[PDB]
Amino acid sequence: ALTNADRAEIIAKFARAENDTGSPEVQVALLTAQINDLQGHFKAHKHDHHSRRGLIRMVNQRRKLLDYLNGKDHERYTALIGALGLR
Amino acid sequence: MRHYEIVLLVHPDQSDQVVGMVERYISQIKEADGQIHRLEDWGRRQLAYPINKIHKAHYILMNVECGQSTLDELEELFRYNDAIIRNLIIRREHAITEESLLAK
Amino acid sequence: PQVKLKEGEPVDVAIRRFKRSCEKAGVLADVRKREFYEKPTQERKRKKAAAVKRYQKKLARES
Amino acid sequence: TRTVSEGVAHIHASFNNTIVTITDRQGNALAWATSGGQGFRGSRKSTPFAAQVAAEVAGKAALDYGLKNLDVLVKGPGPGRESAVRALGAVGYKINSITDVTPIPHNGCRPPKKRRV
Amino acid sequence: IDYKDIDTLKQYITENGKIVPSRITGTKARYQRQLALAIKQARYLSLIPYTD
RNA sequence: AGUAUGGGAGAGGAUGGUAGAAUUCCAGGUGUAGCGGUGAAAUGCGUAGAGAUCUGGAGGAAUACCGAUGGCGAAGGCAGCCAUCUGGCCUAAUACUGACGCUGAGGUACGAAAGCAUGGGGAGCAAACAGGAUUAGAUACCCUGGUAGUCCAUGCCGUAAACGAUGUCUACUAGCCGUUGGGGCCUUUGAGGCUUUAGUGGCGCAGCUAACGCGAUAAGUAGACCGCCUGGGGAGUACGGUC
Ligand SMILES: [Mg+2]
Ligand SMILES: [Mg+2]
Ligand SMILES: [Mg+2]
Ligand SMILES: [Mg+2]
Ligand SMILES: [Mg+2]
Ligand SMILES: [Mg+2]
Ligand SMILES: [Mg+2]
Ligand SMILES: [Mg+2]
Ligand SMILES: [Mg+2]
Ligand SMILES: [Mg+2]
Ligand SMILES: [Mg+2]
Ligand SMILES: [Mg+2]
Repeated sequence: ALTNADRAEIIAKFARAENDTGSPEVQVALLTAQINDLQGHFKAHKHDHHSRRGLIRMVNQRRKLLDYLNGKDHERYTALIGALGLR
Repeated sequence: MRHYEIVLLVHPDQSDQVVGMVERYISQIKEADGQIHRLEDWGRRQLAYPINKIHKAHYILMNVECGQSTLDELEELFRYNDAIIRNLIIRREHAITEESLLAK
Repeated sequence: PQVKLKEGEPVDVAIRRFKRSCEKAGVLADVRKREFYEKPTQERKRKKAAAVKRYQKKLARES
Repeated sequence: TRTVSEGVAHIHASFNNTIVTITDRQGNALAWATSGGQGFRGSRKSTPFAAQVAAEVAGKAALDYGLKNLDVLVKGPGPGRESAVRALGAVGYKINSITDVTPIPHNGCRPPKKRRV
Repeated sequence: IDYKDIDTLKQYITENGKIVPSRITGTKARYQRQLALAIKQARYLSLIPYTD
């Protein structure tokens, strides 16, 4: 599980402007944190088909945000993928 | 961590041990850290139906702020103990500390 | 249940009191229901009909 | 032999048959009788008249042991619940209380299939 | 509504020991849900009987 | 369209534990005759003693009352209580990114019940099956027993009148009466009355419709994308192909 402290740390690390919470980088970092977190639970419970839909929704949202960021700015996208080690 | 409420029944014959019993449990909690908010002794009471051919039991209530491992240990100790007959574990949001009804 | 008898209570009045108590309890309806199995679709249809009838009765009363 | 001050009456009431049992408190059955036991072989087994006759004949046998105070537990939906208590009152027994004991499952076993005829 | 206050719970049980529907009492649905939950908990704790 | 921060409701999902009611079986005490079932009977069970009653055990399956035009979920569908893990939704105010959106050929995921493979379990019910009935005949309807199955673990199968017989998304167009979860306001004798949202229902103007009817949860007025139909049988069958 991820607490408010971990989320605050992530937001601070990837925040671009002051009080920034909606930039692509912050959202992608939060989604990656949650997706990585859920791996242990889905390893424990392999027949919970109802929550895997939420997991897939998070994955799709991350993909859309990354595609938007690439189109807006290539260097920012490269830096974000490098920091997160996504692909 | 998490606030739990524990209402447990014990057999009249082992009643003399209850004073000690609660004590040791509290110690274990205090070993980790924990907090003990409420501890009430309702006394011996007739049962609405016979549990294991027993018509009366002594009820005791506790409120704690403990962790997961301590909760598991408490559950195991309750289950394996023969003196107590049935327990109830209720997760509570926030801690309630006041004179509870049925106290006396 | 537990219809205790008064000192001078006639048997007929006690029988009537027991009848009223049983009718209020509604045990007879459950006993009748338990005889045969009702499938989920049939019970859902029955409940839908009962709800429609109750709503119609309420509308009629309000008028 | 045994002397019993107070007794209990059991009425297994059914659509097909009605059985009357007489027992003493703390258990043990003193006497019993049923509709089919005394005639009523066939559909008459279900008639409440057979129920009251069976109750009366059972009570007559019960008098032999010696008792004057009774309690009634009716366990069944069959016709004869009132007939048995009326007969027990008529025979002279004093009924302290009359209660219902019919069982009810809380969604236990599956009941049989419905009869299409 | 908690299992502890057995009196209020008893103010809604029936002689047989069954829960009374909201139509008779006139209570609100949320109140009825917590009322039934408290009755079940107290019934488990042998404070009020399962049946009669 | 989305993100952070406070709250709220819920049979949403997965794992484990535990409670009471009842059916069957077992052992024992009282007790002696039938019980059971049908429209009526019969098969069947019982003097190595049944049915009835009381006590003590075994095991499987499902959660009375609450319960509701009630709730939650994309659909399939989810009902005792407790713990752990976890998805979505509603609601208030601020602070953020700045079109990041809608639909979607192929493709992929989930998907009632029945059925299949291996290994377990088996109370009740019950296809097939064996008897008793009814009938002209009875391959059935009815009655007495009863196997697979129904239950669990791991996989497969991919079909339903899988229905609201009504694809998804967006904006607009009289009103009346209920109900569930929230927000705001006015009274007060501590509960009521008004509004505002997101659901869920009953009427109804205009409009539409062959008619029945739909009618802010449109089948009205318009826009974007997909799927599908072209007289009834033959036939969702033949051949080829994929599984
Ligand atoms: Mg799409
Ligand atoms: Mg397609
Ligand atoms: Mg599959
Ligand atoms: Mg059959
Ligand atoms: Mg499992
Ligand atoms: Mg089809
Ligand atoms: Mg359906
Ligand atoms: Mg339908
Ligand atoms: Mg269709
Ligand atoms: Mg339309
Ligand atoms: Mg043609
Ligand atoms: Mg074909």
